[PDB]
Amino acid sequence: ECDFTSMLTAVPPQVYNFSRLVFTNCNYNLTKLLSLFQVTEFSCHQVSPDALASGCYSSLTVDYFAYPSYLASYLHPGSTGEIAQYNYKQDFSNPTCRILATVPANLTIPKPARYMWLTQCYSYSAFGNTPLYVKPSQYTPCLSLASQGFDADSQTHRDTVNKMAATGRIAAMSGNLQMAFVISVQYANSVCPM
Amino acid sequence: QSTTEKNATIFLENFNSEAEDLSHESALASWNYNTNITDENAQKMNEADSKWSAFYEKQSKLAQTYPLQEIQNLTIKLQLQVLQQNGSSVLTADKSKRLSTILTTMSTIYSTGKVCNPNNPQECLTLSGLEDIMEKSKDYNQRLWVWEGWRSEVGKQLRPLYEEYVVLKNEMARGNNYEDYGDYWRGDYETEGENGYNYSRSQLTEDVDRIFLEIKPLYEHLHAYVRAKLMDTYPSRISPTGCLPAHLLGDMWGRFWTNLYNLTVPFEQKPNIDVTDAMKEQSWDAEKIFKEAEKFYMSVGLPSMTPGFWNNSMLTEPGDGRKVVCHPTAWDLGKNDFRIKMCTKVTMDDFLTAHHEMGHIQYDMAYATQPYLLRNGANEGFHEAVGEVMSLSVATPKHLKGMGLLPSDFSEDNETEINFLLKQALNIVGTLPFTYMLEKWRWMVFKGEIPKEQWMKKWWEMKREIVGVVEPLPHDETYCDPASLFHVANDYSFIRYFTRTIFEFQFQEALCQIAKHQGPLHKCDISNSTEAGNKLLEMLKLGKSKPWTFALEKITGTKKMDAKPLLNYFEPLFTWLKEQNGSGNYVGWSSDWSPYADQSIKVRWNDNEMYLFRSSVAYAMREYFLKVKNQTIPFRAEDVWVNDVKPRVSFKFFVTSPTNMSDIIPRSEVEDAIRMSRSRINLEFL
Ligand SMILES: *[C@@H]1O[C@H](CO)[C@@H](O[C@@H]2O[C@H](CO)[C@@H](O)[C@H](O)[C@H]2NC(C)=O)[C@H](O)[C@H]1NC(C)=O
Ligand SMILES: *[C@@H]1O[C@H](CO)[C@@H](O[C@@H]2O[C@H](CO)[C@@H](O)[C@H](O)[C@H]2NC(C)=O)[C@H](O)[C@H]1NC(C)=O
Ligand SMILES: *[C@@H]1O[C@H](CO)[C@@H](O[C@@H]2O[C@H](CO)[C@@H](O)[C@H](O)[C@H]2NC(C)=O)[C@H](O)[C@H]1NC(C)=O
Ligand SMILES: *[C@@H]1O[C@H](CO)[C@@H](O[C@@H]2O[C@H](CO)[C@@H](O)[C@H](O)[C@H]2NC(C)=O)[C@H](O)[C@H]1NC(C)=O
Ligand SMILES: *[C@@H]1O[C@H](CO)[C@@H](O)[C@H](O)[C@H]1NC(C)=O
Ligand SMILES: *[C@@H]1O[C@H](CO)[C@@H](O)[C@H](O)[C@H]1NC(C)=O
Ligand SMILES: *[C@@H]1O[C@H](CO)[C@@H](O)[C@H](O)[C@H]1NC(C)=O
Ligand SMILES: *[C@@H]1O[C@H](CO)[C@@H](O)[C@H](O)[C@H]1NC(C)=O
Ligand SMILES: *[C@@H]1O[C@H](CO)[C@@H](O)[C@H](O)[C@H]1NC(C)=O
Ligand SMILES: *[C@@H]1O[C@H](CO)[C@@H](O)[C@H](O)[C@H]1NC(C)=O
Ligand SMILES: *[C@@H]1O[C@H](CO)[C@@H](O)[C@H](O)[C@H]1NC(C)=O
Repeated sequence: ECDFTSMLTAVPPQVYNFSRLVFTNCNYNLTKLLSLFQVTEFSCHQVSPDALASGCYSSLTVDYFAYPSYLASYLHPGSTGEIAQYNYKQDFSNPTCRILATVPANLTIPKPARYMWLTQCYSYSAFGNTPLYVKPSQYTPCLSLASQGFDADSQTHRDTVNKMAATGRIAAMSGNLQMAFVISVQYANSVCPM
Repeated sequence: QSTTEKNATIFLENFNSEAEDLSHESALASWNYNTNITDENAQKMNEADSKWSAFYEKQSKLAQTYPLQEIQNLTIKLQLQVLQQNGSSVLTADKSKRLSTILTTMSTIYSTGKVCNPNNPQECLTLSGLEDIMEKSKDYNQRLWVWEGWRSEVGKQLRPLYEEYVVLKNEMARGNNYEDYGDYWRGDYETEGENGYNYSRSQLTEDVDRIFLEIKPLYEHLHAYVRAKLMDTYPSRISPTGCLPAHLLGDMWGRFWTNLYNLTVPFEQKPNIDVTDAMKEQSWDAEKIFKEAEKFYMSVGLPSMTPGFWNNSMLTEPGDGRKVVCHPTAWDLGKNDFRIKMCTKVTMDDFLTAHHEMGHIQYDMAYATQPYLLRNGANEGFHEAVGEVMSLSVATPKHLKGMGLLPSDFSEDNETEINFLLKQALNIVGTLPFTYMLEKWRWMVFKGEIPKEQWMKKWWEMKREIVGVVEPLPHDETYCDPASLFHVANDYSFIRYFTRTIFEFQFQEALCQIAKHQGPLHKCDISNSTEAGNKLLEMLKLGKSKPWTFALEKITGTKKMDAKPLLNYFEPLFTWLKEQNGSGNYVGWSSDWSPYADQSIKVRWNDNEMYLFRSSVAYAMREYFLKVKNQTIPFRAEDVWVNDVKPRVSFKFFVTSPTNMSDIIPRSEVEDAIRMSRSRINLEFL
């Protein structure tokens, strides 16, 4: 009886501010959760697409955010790009699946203005910059700075007290909304399918 | 942590924060104009440059309040040195304004220079069309009127402008506590250090002098093999023991010898590796060329490109109607923004250019965590050297075979390797004596070791003895032959091309040892070696925050410039050249022969006596060809060339034909014509 409504009735967050659903003591239907969208990727890791819904788990976690599909390659945690460096590092300590989807024009998910993500996050001094890297399954230390948003490319917000800075990039919200889901389960008869 | 240092630290932390924003705006405006050339875009660029210049000048005046002797931190001290440079503000308002007018006149004269044919006045040529002649023609007379034409029109205008340039630049350099403007340029290599890491400005002249004498035995054997080949193309125009005529070297200045390859190829039957047809048979676009370069850098352990690299670069020539000038460049806009501007065709030359440009991007991404002012190469030669090293490895048949661009059964024969190494030396070894002599000349002009009454006298003495090149016609002090080159008329330092070559082969040899290569260096490929790319990356991260001798030791394990790595790379060719020249070819040159020396007449008193003497000779020729040859030839005082002038009145001269400067009138006929008019001319003739 796991609920996915809070995932569908509000505007989705950006990649650096991902939302998290942890389901305990409920029964799920992953087929019903996805048939609503247009899955265009399902790369998994120490699990498989057919075994993802089959199993019974100690706990289940879902992270989700708005994400352009043309940045699909950078969402792998083993990348040296900005998405894994500053926005979202996926934890390979547990079986995880990565789902990229498209929101059909029938689904009434509110859209955001644009896609946003960080290209830099560092502490500054007269001796140079020190990059601040996001930890697996955690949040960037530049979240407080990034919360305000970015309206242009290469726009910087500085925190003059702690001496931190963050730089963002944007992409136009063209056509239907696109999102990304990262599902990680743990091992145990609490969480089961029907 | 003195109050001064504490105060200077707060000052440098506010400047770095504000310079990141303004630099990005200025560079974004400059990119929008260069990829889309319009008048509207040309004003947005100038508005942003004005904002940067206002900010930087105000910050340089604030920086002058922190004395350097009170700063114990080297990172703080290096940033303040950059900001405290005064430049041309040490001159008065009139003198500063005059120096900017001279610099604009000299670059305008160069770029609008136009020469044309003494035998066909209606067809005249600019530099683009004159360089096509010098790079293709095998006609002696055509190459000579193009060579002498460029010097005679362009070079004779810049001589008065260059004499004022030298005086003004020495006043500026002395106002910044240098001996002269050459001492000022040599400060690009000066560093301070504690344990042998210091390097003075006088050390650079000594090191450059010592390396040149080590590469000269190899340059002499290449000079001897090229001279004997040029003697078949131009029979009776070249002495087997003397210098090479300056107008026959394959370009306008003799900087590179690469266009002499068709004349000197060791084995013409065997062709050279070219994979352009393999890229077209597999339908490569320009995107796939840059996707292969990214795979190369990732194979040695270097990062990938940012997402914005692919969306923001200009990798092909646009077809939307935008006007651009195609010249490959890598751009570091700041704020994690890297772009390449390139017009890419599916050829092998563009495949190698892509690897070179992506090497510059990899260096910039490495020192992006340095303070803004230290974000540079260690010296002016490290940046280009890094790009060249990467291109050496990817041009190897071993690398191309692994890419599928060469047949799986491809075998390499030693005659194709000699063809490959000769073509490399026509570029790399041919230009080293050229670069050294020009810097040696400029440095002596700024010192005053050469007075301005002997500028062209010393220029051709040095050409004959350092380069082994002789002028086809004698040039007096109304010429300025150095200034006919782009870098001299545009006020660019030139010794970076010497150092880059030396560092590139030092870097290459270190990395092939780490990659565990067996065999000759020229066959080495560092691809798939993460231990070699990690050793390169520790030097690249430093930027300009350390002495360049310390960054050199990081990768090569030595603190000094060294030419033995260059001589190891060209060792298979040096062995083959000694068998070729060993009756073979004389090795070395004599500074006595010239294309005009055997027809001169020695005459054993100011400049108005010359103009009268040349007209007396010109009249005597014109009458002799009418009363004996029954010809009307309009000889002028411009057809009489005075050379080899001594303080005591003793000079030589010869006559050329009024339309054909290649045709020197024989010494026998000139003597007879003087005897006929000996009465009117009057003077011992030897
Ligand atoms: C090439 O440059 C022209 C000239 O600036 C650009 O045209 C202008 O575009 C801006 C949009 O930022 C408009 O506000 C102006 O009215 C346009 N002016 C003209 C004369 O066209 C053009 O957009 C640029 N092209 C590209 C592909 O960037
Ligand atoms: C950056 O370049 C990519 C090319 O990889 C663009 O991706 C295309 O986006 C459109 C619309 O979203 C799709 O129809 C194409 O299929 C995408 N191409 C590929 C190869 O996937 C992307 O739109 C560009 N981004 C910007 C802001 O210009
Ligand atoms: C670097 O190593 C990779 C493998 O780690 C090489 O890739 C293989 O190359 C062979 C031929 O050399 C091909 O038959 C394989 O299909 C390639 N495999 C993959 C996964 O690409 C690569 O060739 C090496 N590069 C160089 C320059 O030697
Ligand atoms: C390529 O290698 C062959 C060896 O097979 C060389 O041929 C020898 O050349 C030397 C020249 O000193 C002769 O003394 C030998 O008699 C040759 N041997 C044979 C079997 O031909 C050839 O010279 C090499 N080519 C180059 C350009 O170095
Ligand atoms: C899971 O949801 C799908 C979606 O409609 C549905 O067809 C299926 O019957 C559900 N599974 C079970 C066991 O009810
Ligand atoms: C993260 O997103 C949620 C909405 O999903 C929003 O309420 C919250 O303020 C965001 N936090 C930020 C922007 O720091
Ligand atoms: C440092 O700055 C403060 C504030 O402007 C000033 O009072 C102080 O004298 C400065 N110290 C030095 C040594 O410049
Ligand atoms: C210079 O400052 C840096 C950064 O605080 C420090 O690591 C280094 O020890 C300092 N060096 C000296 C000589 O004070
Ligand atoms: C720059 O010029 C000013 C003005 O006289 C002078 O005080 C200062 O010492 C100069 N800077 C250097 C580094 O010599
Ligand atoms: C470094 O300084 C020492 C002593 O001042 C000097 O002997 C040495 O020649 C210098 N090194 C260079 C490369 O100039
Ligand atoms: C050399 O020969 C090739 C092939 O004939 C030709 O394309 C090229 O233009 C020649 N180069 C020169 C400088 O003559």
